[PDB]
Amino acid sequence: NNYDGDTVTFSPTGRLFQVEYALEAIKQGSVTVGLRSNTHAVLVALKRNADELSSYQKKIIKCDEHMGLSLAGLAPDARVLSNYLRQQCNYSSLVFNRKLAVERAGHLLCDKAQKNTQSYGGRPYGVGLLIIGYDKSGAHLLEFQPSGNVTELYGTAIGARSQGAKTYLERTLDTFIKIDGNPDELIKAGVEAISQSLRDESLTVDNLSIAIVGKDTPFTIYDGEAVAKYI
Amino acid sequence: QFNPYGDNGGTILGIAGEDFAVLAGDTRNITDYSINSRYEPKVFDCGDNIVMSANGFAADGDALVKRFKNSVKWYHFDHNDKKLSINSAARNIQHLLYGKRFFPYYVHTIIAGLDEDGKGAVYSFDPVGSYEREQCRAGGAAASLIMPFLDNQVNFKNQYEPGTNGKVKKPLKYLSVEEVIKLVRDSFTSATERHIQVGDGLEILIVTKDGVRKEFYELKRD
Amino acid sequence: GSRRYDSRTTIFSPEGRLYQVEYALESISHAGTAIGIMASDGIVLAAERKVTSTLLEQDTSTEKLYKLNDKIAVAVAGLTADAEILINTARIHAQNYLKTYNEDIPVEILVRRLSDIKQGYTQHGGLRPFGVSFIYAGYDDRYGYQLYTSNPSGNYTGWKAISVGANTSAAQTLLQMDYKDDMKVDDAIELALKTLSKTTDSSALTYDRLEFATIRKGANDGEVYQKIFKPQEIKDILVKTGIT
Amino acid sequence: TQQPIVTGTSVISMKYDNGVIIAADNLGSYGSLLRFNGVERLIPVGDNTVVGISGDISDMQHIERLLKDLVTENAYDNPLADAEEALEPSYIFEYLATVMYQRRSKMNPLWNAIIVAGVQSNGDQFLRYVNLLGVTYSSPTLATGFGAHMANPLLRKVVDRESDIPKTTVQVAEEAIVNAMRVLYYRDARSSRNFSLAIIDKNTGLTFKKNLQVENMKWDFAKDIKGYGTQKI
Amino acid sequence: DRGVSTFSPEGRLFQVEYSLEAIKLGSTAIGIATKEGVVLGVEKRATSPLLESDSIEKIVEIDRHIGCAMSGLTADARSMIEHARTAAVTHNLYYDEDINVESLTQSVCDLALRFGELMSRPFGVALLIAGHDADDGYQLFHAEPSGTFYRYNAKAIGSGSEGAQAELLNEWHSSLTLKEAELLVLKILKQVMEEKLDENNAQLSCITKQDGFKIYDNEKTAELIKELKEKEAAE
Amino acid sequence: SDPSSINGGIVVAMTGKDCVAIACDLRLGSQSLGVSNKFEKIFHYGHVFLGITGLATDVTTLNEMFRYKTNLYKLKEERAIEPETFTQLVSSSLYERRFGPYFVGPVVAGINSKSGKPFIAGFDLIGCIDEAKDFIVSGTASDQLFGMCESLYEPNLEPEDLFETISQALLNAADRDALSGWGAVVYIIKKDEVVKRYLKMRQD
Amino acid sequence: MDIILGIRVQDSVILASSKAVTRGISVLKDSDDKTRQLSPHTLMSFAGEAGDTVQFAEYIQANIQLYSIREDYELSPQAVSSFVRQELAKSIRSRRPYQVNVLIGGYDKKKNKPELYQIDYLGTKVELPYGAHGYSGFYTFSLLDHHYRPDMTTEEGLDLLKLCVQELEKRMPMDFKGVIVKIVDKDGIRQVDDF
Amino acid sequence: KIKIAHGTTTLAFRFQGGIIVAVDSRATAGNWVASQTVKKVIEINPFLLGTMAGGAADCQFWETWLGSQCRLHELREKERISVAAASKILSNLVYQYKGAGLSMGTMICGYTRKEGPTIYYVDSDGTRLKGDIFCVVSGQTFAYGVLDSNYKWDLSVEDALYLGKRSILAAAHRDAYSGGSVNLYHVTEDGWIYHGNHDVGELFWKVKEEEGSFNNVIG
Amino acid sequence: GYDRALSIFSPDGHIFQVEYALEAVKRGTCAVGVKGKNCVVLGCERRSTLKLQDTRITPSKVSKIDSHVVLSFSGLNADSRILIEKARVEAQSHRLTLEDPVTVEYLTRYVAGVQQRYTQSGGVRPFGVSTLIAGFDPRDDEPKLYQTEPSGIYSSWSAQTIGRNSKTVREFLEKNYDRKEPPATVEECVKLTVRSLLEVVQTGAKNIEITVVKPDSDIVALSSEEINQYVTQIEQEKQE
Ligand SMILES: [Mg+2]
Ligand SMILES: [Mg+2]
Repeated sequence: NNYDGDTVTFSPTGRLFQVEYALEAIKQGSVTVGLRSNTHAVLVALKRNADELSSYQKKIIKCDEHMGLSLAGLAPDARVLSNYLRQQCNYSSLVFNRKLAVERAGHLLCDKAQKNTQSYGGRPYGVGLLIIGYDKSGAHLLEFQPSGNVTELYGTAIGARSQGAKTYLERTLDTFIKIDGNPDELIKAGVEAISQSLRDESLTVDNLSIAIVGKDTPFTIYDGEAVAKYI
Repeated sequence: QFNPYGDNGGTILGIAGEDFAVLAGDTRNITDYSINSRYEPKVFDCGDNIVMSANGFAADGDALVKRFKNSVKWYHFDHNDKKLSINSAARNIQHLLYGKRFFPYYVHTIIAGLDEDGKGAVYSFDPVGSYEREQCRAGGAAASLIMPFLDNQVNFKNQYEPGTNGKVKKPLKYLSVEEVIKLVRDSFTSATERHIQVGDGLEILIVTKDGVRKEFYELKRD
Repeated sequence: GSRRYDSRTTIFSPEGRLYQVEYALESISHAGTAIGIMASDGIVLAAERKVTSTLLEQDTSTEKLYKLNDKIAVAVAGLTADAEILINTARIHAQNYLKTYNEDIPVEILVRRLSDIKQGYTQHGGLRPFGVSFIYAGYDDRYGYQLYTSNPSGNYTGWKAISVGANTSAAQTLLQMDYKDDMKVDDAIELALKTLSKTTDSSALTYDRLEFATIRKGANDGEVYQKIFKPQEIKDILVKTGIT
Repeated sequence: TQQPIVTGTSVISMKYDNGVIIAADNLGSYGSLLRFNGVERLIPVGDNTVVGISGDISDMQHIERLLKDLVTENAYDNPLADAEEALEPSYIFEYLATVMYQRRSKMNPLWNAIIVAGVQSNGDQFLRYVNLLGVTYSSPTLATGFGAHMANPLLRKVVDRESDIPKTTVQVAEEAIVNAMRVLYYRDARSSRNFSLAIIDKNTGLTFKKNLQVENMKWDFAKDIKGYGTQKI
Repeated sequence: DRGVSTFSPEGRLFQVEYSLEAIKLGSTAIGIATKEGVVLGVEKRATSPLLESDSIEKIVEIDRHIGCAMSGLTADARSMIEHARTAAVTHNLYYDEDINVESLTQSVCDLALRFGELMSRPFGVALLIAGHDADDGYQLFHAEPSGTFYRYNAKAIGSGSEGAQAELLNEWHSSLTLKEAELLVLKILKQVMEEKLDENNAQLSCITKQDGFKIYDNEKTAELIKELKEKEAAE
Repeated sequence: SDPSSINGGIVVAMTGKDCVAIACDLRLGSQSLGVSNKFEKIFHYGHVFLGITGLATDVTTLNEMFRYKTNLYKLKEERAIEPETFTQLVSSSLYERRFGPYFVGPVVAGINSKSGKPFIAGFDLIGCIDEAKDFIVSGTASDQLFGMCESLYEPNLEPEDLFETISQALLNAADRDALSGWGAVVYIIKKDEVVKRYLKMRQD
Repeated sequence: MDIILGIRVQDSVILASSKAVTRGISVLKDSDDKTRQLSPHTLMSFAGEAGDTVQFAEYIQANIQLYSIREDYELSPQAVSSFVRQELAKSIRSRRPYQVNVLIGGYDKKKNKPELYQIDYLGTKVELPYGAHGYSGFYTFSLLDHHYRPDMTTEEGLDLLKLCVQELEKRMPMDFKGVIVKIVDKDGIRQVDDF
Repeated sequence: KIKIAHGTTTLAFRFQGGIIVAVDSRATAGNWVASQTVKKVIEINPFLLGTMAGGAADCQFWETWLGSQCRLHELREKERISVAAASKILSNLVYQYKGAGLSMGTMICGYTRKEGPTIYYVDSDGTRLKGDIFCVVSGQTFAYGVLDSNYKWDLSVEDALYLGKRSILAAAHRDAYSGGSVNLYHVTEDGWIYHGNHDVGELFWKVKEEEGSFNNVIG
Repeated sequence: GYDRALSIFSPDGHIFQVEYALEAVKRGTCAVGVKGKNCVVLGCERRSTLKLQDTRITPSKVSKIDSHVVLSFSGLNADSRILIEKARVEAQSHRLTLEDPVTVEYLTRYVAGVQQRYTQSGGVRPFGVSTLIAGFDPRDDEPKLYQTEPSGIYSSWSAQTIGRNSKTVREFLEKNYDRKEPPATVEECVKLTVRSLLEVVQTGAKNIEITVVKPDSDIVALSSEEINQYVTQIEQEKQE
């Protein structure tokens, strides 16, 4: 109200309204699902078009051979944060000959987002990220909020109507976690999860974006006729 | 005073065929009169069907190759996974090298691959990023021993048609990968005999439309 | 953060005026009247000290008339402290020019420099402008005797006669009435004092309430002399012109 | 640019069937003065890596602190710091190699020759060299300074190529190392009789041996050597 | 007052949303992508008859293979064009090749959100970036001050956009010829323009693989306008 | 190569009874080649006289610098700078270039306008003050000037006697220096009159 | 090494400049003009280190041309010479000093007097009736010291210069490939047609 | 040295038909012949040619850069850059780097209707000179043309090409560091035209036989 | 440093500081540009509220940027000096690097670029100035007339006016200026420029300044009497 003019101001109840408004930009964003087994981690994203002449806005960004994320909210903010992850993944490889742990990637994103919430002049990031990766401790899924809060999960969803996909995954938890050494079945579970967040529109060939990373699978994005198999 | 440069010896050879390219190097690493390693690889697969060697000061060579490999990774990120053509790689490596024009990478760089018409390509660089597309280039210690031989046995220089008394040059024939590898092996065998820094092993990376494959041959260990 | 407290000293009004320049000009309108009159054979600077005291040391006092170099003087209307900052900058500019070209700075070049500094404070920096209007009296071998004025906007103009500070409307009408082009310094001295004597908000114009200066080629042959009048010399010229 | 002041001589190392051995004498020389004898130049990093350092001792003590800080840093927000996300030899080497090449590239080197000996997560032997120039190389045997000239020839008679590594036991490897340290004591003027030896085995882990001495030395033949040519007495 | 980088309670940046209003007041620009090339057309909208219309430059070359049309505060576009030209040429210097149209557009869009308390405000101009590269053929992009860029088979920006876009929705198909696209841009420009469309108040351009980016002569456009009038009178 | 002996030239200053004298040669050269015979090395800021020997570009630069500084001084102080105060200003100004100095041998001469006391001072190139009662010497013939002054000088000379002494000191010193001569100027300075005399001398 | 001579006569200033550009034993040009017009009544000739001479000369030209436009006035040759000297004097204690020697020939329209300024690379300035930079200096000085009269006409000054160049051609080891001559008077700056 | 340097055989001359540019193709590190097939003519753009003498890298890198700066000028000003302007971009750039150890002696050749056929010689010293003819033979730059100084302004394009080719042959024979092949370029208002690669080995015997020259050499 | 964003967007997509800068221009004395067949004429209003003015030394309204290009303006006089100085520096910088004087279009594009920069840089306000930039490109006889405004947009004009009552004199020019036949001579062009100002000025005395720019750096400012003869002839033809 009087306390939402900048990110440096607490409200009388100890809330940061600029951060809460940034969090709102994510809810307006198109739905994206993350889920993993013990062998593979999968991103599924519903891409959003401007109109019938326009392309569908790309949602999934590759960060390294073993790590990448899906975005919901301000796409340029995802580009800045994903670029930062690309550099941190790259620094780890060049200096230490070491693939960056997904958990440490989460800690780095948290700390970068935090600095924008405690300084004058800046603004919070207006995007939410689902980071998947396969490192030395197996498959990982992270959820990033521009508050700085990063959370390790078996599955989740962010964006408009994400609650439908999240409830489904909460039911299926015991089933999809056990889908080991079967990439196609894990993606099916992700496509079935994101389907709980659709209204009026359905998954078409230029609508659906899928990414997968796993034990002997580099981070690869599937778009166009490569996802027709799953429609 | 402190000298930031050294000589790790070694010799490299790039030959461009009609529809293939080979980049070969000895696997010996030396300082002065000592052998550091008999097998320290010098020729690297950088991705996008490009093989690279930066011969001379091994530290500068490792640094340049590392930076170029990283350049390929970021080219993919920045340009929607577009394949880096050998000519674009060559121009990129010039900028990497010329960036240190006043404190150079003390290396002779050769890259091999296929051009955009699928024909064999070799690019040769000086330490400060001067570069040329070539069919044949030896670099390193035994370069002066190898290049005259290649001039004669690849380009058929100073060879004429018998009975023409030098009026008809010996006609240039397209060399197969098998004949080029014979010339590479004989080049290094000869260099190993006459150059004290050359020996131990020969690693050849062959580039075709099918990708990069690796052949290794032992050299004399004296 | 800090934005809350920013007055924004360098913004246009909806009418396309610079608030702080307009308010600075309001400030200057309350400052003691300064008059410059340019004659064929020299320039007169006359200025009124603001409601003085009997205990003020007048002979060592300077609030109105300042020397920039041997050829150029200024009359001040506004904040004296603000004027001294600019005066010291102008004195350095004159010596910089003299060092570079081995020639005394032409009057306009000095005026344009000081005016450009004032301008800068109205367009960037977020600082208040200088609450100062200058009358520049100067001589160079290009244009001869010159009168200029500059105001907090950093606008400057040339004049045959001009007033700054209090009652400029009244002062300018009186100058416009009695000024002629063939006028001489001695006549200009009389005009300047007669104008102040009629426009002053004080009961009577006395020596202790005036600063006076003349720039004359009344220097022996082909050179120019600046004369900052002493209290006794101002008292004498007041009697001579028949005001006291 | 500087000059080394207090210096350590040869570090020697080799691969055997199940791991790596590395050794270095306990001397810090001050030019021709053998000033410090209780100097440890093998610095273990966890239970899988030993870093053997020759050259400037002040620079070695700096590198020792970097490695100590590396272990602390790795443990930060790392629940698997003592498991899957523990420091590997390869990580510790690549870090040192980065620092060494950067320091030479600012014309302010760390005046050292470093051998990183260890065993990787998958049980693979790790043995790689880096020096003040940022030059790096791997071999079944590695040695710095005099060790390169005198130890390598002896160690290469045991493991001459990669295929000899599975045929080399820890007893034969250690024996060859200990013999090489005796030869270096005979022929190196900046060497010492007291040395440390570290074994990193993929089964028995890190065994660190301190206060080892060169023994079984041959001197008796000296008594028969008289004069420099003609002298018979 | 309030931060320049402030979010609204709906999770939108005030200044970005406000710049989008400035672009709505801009003169109309239309792009149509075909397999034979991309056409770019603009309404010049001279404020007076004494203004020499050929000096109105709302269609601009970035490189031989990339053209650009603008709508909104067109002065804001100059530094964006400068960056685009520098990015295109710099990439050619570093890589001895043409830069991908998407990579050029992405480079321009990276400037967009570089504002705060960097430039004091977002750009008040939208760009239609049209070009050809070997990888993705003929392409049309819409670069917004939000830093978002959409690819379009056809797109209209400026005052007459929502009317023009609805018209492009009906008219565009994947088999359009370059000639058909030219007439289509002229037709929709003529529909949404206040003044009557002629060769002096409207400007055409195209990008083909063979000839690269070309701004059409007034004589060449005049013929296409006459061709349009006759074919509309033909039924 | 030595910056202080490229262009050549000398300055000498002497005190007399209620007067000071400062004198200089007129030569400017490029080593062996004489270039100008009109290169005066004595300048004045009000009643304070400054002679400068050494690198000619620095002589010209320091003159312009002290004109600049004494002009500002006068505007602010509302009075002409005095010899004692100027000496400190020359010292300060030279020492601020301690590690990149002007290659000059400055000499100050003048009468304090209030006390009437004759004043002279010399400086090394980094501003160390030599405040001699008798005489100050500077330039490529400083050894010759020291010799001449030490024998010719006596205290409390009348202005017209001091003129002869300083003139004979300069002329005979300059004639034993390759890089000095080509004419000479002498300033006889009294409390409120200064006479300037150009001397006839050999032109080789 | 190069030849730049200046002579100031009664009513004008004449500058004669060697046409040769030589780097080592290589002759790069034989038609080189070592002059820039600073203002309509001011001419500067320059000799010295390669690149620096033209870079300095052109930089001065731009600055004097800038002053001309701003004040709609032509700076006096004295003022231009003082500006040029100061720029040279900055260079000597700079990171990489300009090695440029110049002659400034100008006609002062206020005083109706020709003026010649000699400034060396250190910013050493003198006003002379005649001046020269380089090896040719000492010879020409002795000749000009004998022949020069201050009431000389432009044609008399030209004849005297022509004698200098003739004598310099004979006595100099290098070939300077002739001179360009330019006259600076009240009417402006003109290149002597034949010399 | 480590850096490939070229001190020999670059020729550029102005004539009735535009500019002829002739270079050799030999690269030498000391007495070692590194290559017989290097390009000593840099194609800045279709209308601008640069000759490589001095540092091979220094010439390649900064004349490729000059083509980039020329392209920007044409986008911004919608006009071909003048040879005077293009040459001064490069000359002003190397002058910034002066004393750092750049080595470059280059002839910038272009034909515009404003200027006509124009050659500028640009130096790492910061020298920029306009001239009718420039040649570089064993680290020495000359404005006279290797053979007869006069040659002809009124010279056929065929004849002018031959003179340039024959001039490189004269240098290639006598100069140890000059050889390999001759590369010929003809610069017109509408752009430059490549006139091919001629091996000096085959050229020498043919010229000797046809001209009757090189009597001293036995063949 | 002072970084405050003074030029920002309002909810209706307007930049008020840029629009308020245009109000400063509206308050400025009238300036008019008319290009003939072989000339351009810059006419400027001098408000007669200031008499006792020294016209010898008072800043003239038309400024030479180079020997071939002139700049007149409407709005804040102090603001105009900063644009004039930058333009004059750029004109010499262009001659130094390109070895050719600026084209009128290039000089306009630079000045307009400076104006634009000051509308999205922190801690600065826009220039309260619009400019008329007239002259001839080197070795070209085609007349050039451009207009710039605080936003930084610029364009070419057959004839244009800026400042107070510019609406009225533009009205005049729009009915009196034929494009097919521009003022063929200097006389005709000056006459049409004086006529256009007489719609707004008041007295045709010292209130009208005229500067004629012809090809090949031929720029001259008309005197009081020369302009007074145009003023006399115009009204004597009007009495009919
Ligand atoms: Mg061998
Ligand atoms: Mg003498």
